[PDB]
Amino acid sequence: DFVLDNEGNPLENGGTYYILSDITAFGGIRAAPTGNERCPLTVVQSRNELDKGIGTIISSPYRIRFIAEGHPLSLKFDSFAVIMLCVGIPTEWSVVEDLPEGPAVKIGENKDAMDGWFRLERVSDDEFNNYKLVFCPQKCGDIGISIDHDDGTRRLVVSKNKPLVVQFQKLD
Amino acid sequence: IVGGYTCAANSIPYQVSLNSGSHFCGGSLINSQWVVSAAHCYKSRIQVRLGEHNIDVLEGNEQFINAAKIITHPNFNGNTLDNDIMLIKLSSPATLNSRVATVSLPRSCAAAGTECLISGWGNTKSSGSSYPSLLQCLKAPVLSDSSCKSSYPGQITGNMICVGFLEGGKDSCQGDSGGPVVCNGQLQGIVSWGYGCAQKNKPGVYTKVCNYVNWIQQTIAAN
Ligand SMILES: [Ca+2]
Repeated sequence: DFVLDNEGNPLENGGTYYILSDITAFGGIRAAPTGNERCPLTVVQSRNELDKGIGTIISSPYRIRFIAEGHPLSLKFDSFAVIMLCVGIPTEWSVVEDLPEGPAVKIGENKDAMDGWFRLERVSDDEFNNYKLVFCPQKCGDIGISIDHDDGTRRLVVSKNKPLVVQFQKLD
Repeated sequence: IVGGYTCAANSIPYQVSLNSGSHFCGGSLINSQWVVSAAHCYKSRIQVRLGEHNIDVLEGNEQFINAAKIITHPNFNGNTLDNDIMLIKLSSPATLNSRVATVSLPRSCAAAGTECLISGWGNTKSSGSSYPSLLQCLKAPVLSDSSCKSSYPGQITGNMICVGFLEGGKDSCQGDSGGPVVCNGQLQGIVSWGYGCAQKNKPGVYTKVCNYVNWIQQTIAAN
């Protein structure tokens, strides 16, 4: 079936949605600098119950009009303000294979860019429109959270142990 | 469709619309009761609208009919996108007339450079999204395999053709899948995929119907 935004409406293939989390404790997805990066290159998760993070432009090579779960997806942050040292960095979500905390989700140009597609999958015990992203390199692996130890940042990563239940909200 | 132009009224009579809450794909009527389209458009409940021009207004020439059978090709691969083709059986044969005709199945495969007509109510903007009321038309030639493969290395199967411009500008998009690519009064392609739309060095990838005449013709005869 088609993936529903929080307003029970399906996600438009190529639209822009906020990727909120189920637990109100945290917030939305956004790029932030981490470890040794002068540019905000780590797709992170806010901890503020009020920051809806950055807008993502979900999309599939498949020309259908809405996003159906099980279809290959390509996630991309909408243009967001950065420093002069970063204006021009690519915005597409990627997965750099082999990093301490496991395959991390990073934006910008990254050498060890693993080939594959994202895919959404419903989880919710038939209540809200709760989904989870998975990565299937070209079987699949969920996308959970690996807390930055020496910092605290909720870095996005593929973790079997735990996935990341998220819910979208149209931008406009 | 992006870069095309608004089709005239009932210019393409055989074109349909897969509706399930709202337009999400298209198709093409081949005989009074069946509808061929992209297999990735499969959905449990489908309403095949016909005789449509402006899909937002009831012009009183359309026929809304539910699908009864929706058979996706046996060897269709959701992963590799190969064999993106399905047949939909109208639960009541349409009334073939002026505003509702049927496109002919291909007698042979389309040669490179053969010009074609693509239509759909899919997105009109390269960046952003503008969904039309009226059906859109596009004139694009069927690119050579030697060329197609180059643009999508490792992804082109024996069943996919490329049709468009390596220069960008005119292409199909979200909301056109399942639709026709009609060449010389013969159905020679079904919208299936691409990377973005009208992007440079990325033409659209279309299912090669000509590799399905025997399947189609058997399935309909069998069901
Ligand atoms: Ca109409």
